[PDB]
Amino acid sequence: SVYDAAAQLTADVKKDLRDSWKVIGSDKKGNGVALMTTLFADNQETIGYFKRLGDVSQGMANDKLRGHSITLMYALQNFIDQLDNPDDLVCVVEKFAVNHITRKISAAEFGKINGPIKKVLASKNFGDKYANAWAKLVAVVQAAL
Amino acid sequence: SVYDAAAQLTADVKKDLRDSWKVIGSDKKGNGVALMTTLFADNQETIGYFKRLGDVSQGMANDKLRGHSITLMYALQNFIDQLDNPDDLVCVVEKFAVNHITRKISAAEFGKINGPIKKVLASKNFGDKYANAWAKLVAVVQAAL
Ligand code: HEM
Ligand code: HEM
Repeated sequence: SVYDAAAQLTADVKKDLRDSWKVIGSDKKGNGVALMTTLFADNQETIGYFKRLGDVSQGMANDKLRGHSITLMYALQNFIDQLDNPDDLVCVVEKFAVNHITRKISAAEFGKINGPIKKVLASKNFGDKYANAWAKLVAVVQAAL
Repeated sequence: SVYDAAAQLTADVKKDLRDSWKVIGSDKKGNGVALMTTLFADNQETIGYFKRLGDVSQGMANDKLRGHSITLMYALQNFIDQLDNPDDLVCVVEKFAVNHITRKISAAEFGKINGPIKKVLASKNFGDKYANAWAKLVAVVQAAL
């Protein structure tokens, strides 16, 4: 239930998400590409799903990957902005869930993004506390897959 | 090319885009739904394209339409944020162009959005000068369709 998952976003969790996003969201291009490259490096079995982006090993030099990465960061910006209203958070989460359902991405595979999130957060001096907060947001999307 | 279309957006145009977005973008849910509902009212022939959203006449109450509309506003937020770097604007515009090319939306059909944009801008007292500025940004997307 995406609704029960959304209920897990308590006051403390929402605060950690916002505080960490202020830093991470300030460089969408850089952190977005870092997130994607980390995903591909740590989970090579996921590269097949991104055939449309071409050679993802080119990282920032790949125009399609950069466009994709920047756009992905605005999906997260969207989620953060909807934290105040669960009804709105849910409808945007389901809209994005559809985009992945069509690509045949399961809740389990979507969850593979938690590893990269923790690593990027760590490189910015945000520990486990913050990685767990983000895992709860990711869990809302997983509930819709 | 798309680059030529973007590279042409002048300082005055970007200024008008940013000033109007400060207001329009401060209420993404309200203005996004208003944009979509206006498109369906003035161009009923486009309704068929949005069958995934269910009954679009339900407006705000339709969760799928609400989620689509809010998300649409973040694509625009993305564009506005990339105005000072044509290279980044181009790659995000091309990514979004693919989403519509797959739905068989032509450059001409995409331009139908200019009417609704003009009307919603007018509701917030932003005149022709501003509508012309947005038509120029829409033209950047049309260059990719
Ligand atoms: C923080 C989590 C994630 C976010 C916010 C996110 C966001 C996005 C966005 C905005 C798009 C573009 C949607 C479209 O235009 O159709 C997208 C595409 C895609 N995502 Fe994700 N995603 C996430 C995690 C994942 C994971 C972990 C996988 C797979 C292991 C995945 C697989 C895909 C694929 C295959 C595409 C299509 C790429 C293309 O061909 O353009 N995503 N994602
Ligand atoms: C300011 C102009 C516009 C913006 C920024 C915009 C934005 C978006 C976004 C972000 C999506 C979701 C992409 C995806 O998940 O695959 C979308 C989907 C779509 N757009 Fe647009 N769009 C615009 C104008 C139009 C116009 C004028 C038409 C048609 C006359 C159109 C037809 C569609 C269709 C059919 C979909 C698929 C909806 C669905 O089934 O989920 N768009 N648009």
